[PDB]
Amino acid sequence: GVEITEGVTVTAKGNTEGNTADLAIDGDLSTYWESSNDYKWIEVDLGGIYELSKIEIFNKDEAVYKYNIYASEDGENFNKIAYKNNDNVSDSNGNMHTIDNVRAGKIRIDVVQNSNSDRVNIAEINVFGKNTGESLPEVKKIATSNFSETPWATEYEKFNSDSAYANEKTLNEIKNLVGRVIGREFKDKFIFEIRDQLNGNDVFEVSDSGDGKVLIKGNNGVSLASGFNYYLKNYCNVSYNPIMGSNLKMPETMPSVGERVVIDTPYEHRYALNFCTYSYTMSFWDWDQYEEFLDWCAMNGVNLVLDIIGQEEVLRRTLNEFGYSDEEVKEFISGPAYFAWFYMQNMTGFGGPLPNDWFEQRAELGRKMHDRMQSFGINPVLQGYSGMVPRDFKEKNQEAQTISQGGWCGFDRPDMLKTYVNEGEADYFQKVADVFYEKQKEVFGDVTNFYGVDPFHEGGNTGDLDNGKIYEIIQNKMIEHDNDAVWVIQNWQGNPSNNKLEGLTKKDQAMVLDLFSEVSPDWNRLEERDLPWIWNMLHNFGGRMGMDAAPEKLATEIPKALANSEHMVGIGITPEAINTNPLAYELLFDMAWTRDQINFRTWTEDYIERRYGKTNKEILEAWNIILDTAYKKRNDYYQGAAESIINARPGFGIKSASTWGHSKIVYDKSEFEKAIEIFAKNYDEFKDSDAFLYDFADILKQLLANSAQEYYEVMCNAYNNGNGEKFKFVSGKFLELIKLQERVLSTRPEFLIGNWIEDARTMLKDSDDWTKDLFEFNARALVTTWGSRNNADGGGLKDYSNRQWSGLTEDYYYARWEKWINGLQAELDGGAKAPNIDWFKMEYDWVNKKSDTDKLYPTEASNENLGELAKIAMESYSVTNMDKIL
Ligand SMILES: CC(=O)N[C@@H]1[C@@H](O)[C@H](O)[C@@H](CO)O[C@H]1O
Ligand SMILES: [Ca+2]
Repeated sequence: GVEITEGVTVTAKGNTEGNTADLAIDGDLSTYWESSNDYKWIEVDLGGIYELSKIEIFNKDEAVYKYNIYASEDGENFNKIAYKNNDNVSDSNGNMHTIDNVRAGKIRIDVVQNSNSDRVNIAEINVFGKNTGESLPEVKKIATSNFSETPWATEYEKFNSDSAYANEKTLNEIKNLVGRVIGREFKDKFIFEIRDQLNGNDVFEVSDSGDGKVLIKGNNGVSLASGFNYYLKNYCNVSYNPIMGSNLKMPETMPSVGERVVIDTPYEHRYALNFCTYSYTMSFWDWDQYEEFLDWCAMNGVNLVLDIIGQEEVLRRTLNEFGYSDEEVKEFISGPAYFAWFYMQNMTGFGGPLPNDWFEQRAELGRKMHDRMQSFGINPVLQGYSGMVPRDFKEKNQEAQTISQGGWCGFDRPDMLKTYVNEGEADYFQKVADVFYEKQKEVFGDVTNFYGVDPFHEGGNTGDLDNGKIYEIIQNKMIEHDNDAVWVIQNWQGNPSNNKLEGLTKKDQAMVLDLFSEVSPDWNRLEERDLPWIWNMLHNFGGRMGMDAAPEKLATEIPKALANSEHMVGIGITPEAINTNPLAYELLFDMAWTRDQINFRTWTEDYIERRYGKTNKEILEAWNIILDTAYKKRNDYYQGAAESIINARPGFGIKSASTWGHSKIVYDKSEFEKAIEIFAKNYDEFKDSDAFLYDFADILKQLLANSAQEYYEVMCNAYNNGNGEKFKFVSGKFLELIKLQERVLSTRPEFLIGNWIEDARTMLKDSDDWTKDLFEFNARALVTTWGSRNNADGGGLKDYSNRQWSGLTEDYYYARWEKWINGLQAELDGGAKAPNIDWFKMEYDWVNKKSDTDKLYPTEASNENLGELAKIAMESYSVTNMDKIL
């Protein structure tokens, strides 16, 4: 007491008809707010700041509800003050929660679960407390600096206008890179020099200084870093991969180069990054992780990188000019785990709203990246504009002409402005495009000539418009704001069509990324139309894990394409995530520095020695087995690594964990298991190499994925035959297999769900609890249900980004299999026929849990012995001994 019965108002961001937000606070138990969408929270203003003692919640029925309650005394920070997570039914008495005299002017109530419906509701909410006499402040409006006003602009222009300064900056940065990669104590062992290009091509040199130091020349920062990398790999037996295992143990004495080497590349561009990489991998990266990535990029010859960092600020400034408040902009933009599909015009809103602090922090991060990219000579690919607008754009701008784009995986696509209109009509494409390109300038300045945009990506609608004309006008608009503009276009599943592409009047100022060149190349159509294009290895889909690579194709098809083309302007990587199969990515970028086919087998032999720091005949034998099995050339169509049955929704006839995935293992499982045996035999000798431990975990989890598929078959067979005792035994072994898998996965920091989640929760500084919880939602949802019900199920996205991760395996994958198996067992045992399980309901329950109230996942890997774990797998849990195991 006392109850707050005067002056209290409420908002919501969605409701079903009739069931408006104000109905949560009208004193009437028979009327309710109800949610219409993925915003399932209301915000209550109390008409002043009160020290709260009690909050009372009534629901419309007797379902089981779960919810989190947040309070704010400053109007900005919403911190968690109470929650319901127990399985108690709601009833006519309501739920009463004690707060401990927390000051609050506003309250948020996020109802994350209703056992009866996808929709949530609040019939009534009563707030009790003592008036402080005070009122909330305003919220000051979102304010960001203009680039030209920042120290970043001064530095960018100085580098541009002063050669001596630029060279000193670059050379010093490359020295800083050496210190970060191998240690500060190695900086003075290298001398770096700028030189010119070799016959119009990027080039490096490595040689002896004459006094025991290493002289490295390069035409720019990336050539220099590539020379450093060449030295480490070829002379020091050192291998740098900050994401997927390194060997950084330097020799006692700096090895001599001997004969000087001069190495060039025939490719103008070496490209990195899918839009998807920004979501499946990079969602919650800090500057430390970005810096590491750029160092790896430069060392691997990368000079062209997709860049969407801080684009939310560009969009904010743009839409502010066409009748959108900052709050409406926040509702349009997705959450931090979904920018890939927001910028590809596939989805809106889901995962948001982003916090007010987001905009300045990301614009700063983007500026910081561009400074480092300038130093190295890496070209970012910024954004183009093709007509993307919110669905309410016409409501706010009545003369605008738009085309509804329909749905993508159950998400509402944003609208698209008609690229051209009739005489007499207002041309808002021209209006918004002009503003977009000018706002992008204001935020980041003139940092690139490369701009990426992709209308009609995985659907949409061209309406009444001419396809060729659409692409003509988009390109023309782009060139208008930058005369040297190059429109970077994705080639995905035969789109854009030839005659979209024939619409480009300036062929030399487009560049097409052939997205999937190592499995489904589609550059012939581009070469035929004199379109500059890049050969890309996609390789990774959704961050899904498993032993999978196409080394032979990379070693052969790339120089073959160069020899058989005139418009191949680069090679690159387009992975949906960067988390898997390091061999593939290293070989890909090595292929930039040759015009000839190489031997993928002897390449691998050299690769593993520098990756582990040592090699022997047996380790070589194990890797040849991998080359003969999991990494063997194939000629079919497939999307990513063969999926683990452990990660699939339980069921009969399972052929995949994800809708567009596959579970078929196209190589002999028992042959592959020999690699694990050899690794186990050599464990104690190689255990001081982290990259060896990484690879051992990779192949062993693959062994267990492979054998689980066989055990799953047997157990389904035992069901179908009515054999209760056999099903119990085989399903028991199947569950024990998953438990062993969890132990294997626990050995790697990169396989911990706790790191993914903690990164999300800590990615900004001075976040409130609201933002941390919402970002955790983004992290949990992306790797499981992806979206809500209509996206996971009807939309086909369920388990699209499934991960063979610790914590996730035990609490999510294992839990699903356990439930289904008890159900079948209960039936076999003279039971209750087994229920249909509403899988999404169970999955989302896990999605919505919070690290500070439910269960905190560890950020620390285990000490388990992979050699000993391999032994158990071979003995108990393998295809090889499966007949003796049963
Ligand atoms: C759900 C998902 O990630 N879909 C991606 C899509 O966003 C991307 O444009 C494309 C090409 O890389 O491939 C799909 O697999
Ligand atoms: Ca009511």
